[PDB]
Amino acid sequence: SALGKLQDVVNQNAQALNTLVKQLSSNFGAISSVLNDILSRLDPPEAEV
Amino acid sequence: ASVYAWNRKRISNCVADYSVLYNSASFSTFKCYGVSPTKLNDLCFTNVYA
Repeated sequence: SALGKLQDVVNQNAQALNTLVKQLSSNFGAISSVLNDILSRLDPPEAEV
Repeated sequence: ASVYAWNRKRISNCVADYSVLYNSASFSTFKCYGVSPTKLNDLCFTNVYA
């Protein structure tokens, strides 16, 4: 527990990266969170929305 | 049948051919929701219901 200040920075960076990665599993109000699905299930005029 | 006991056909283990469905001009209203009218011959659905 002595090297705590050095480990806190690594933990904060890892949590930031994991949150940034998990933010790709959200749809933000869309029908899916994968661009491939939206592009393979919808037409370009209706998929841009 | 009328809309009181509407039939439900569960189609499975088949090869769909929507290409001959939306290119027959024997339909008046063909509106696809969630998916596009075309691009249905490139998808593999799990369960479909008629």
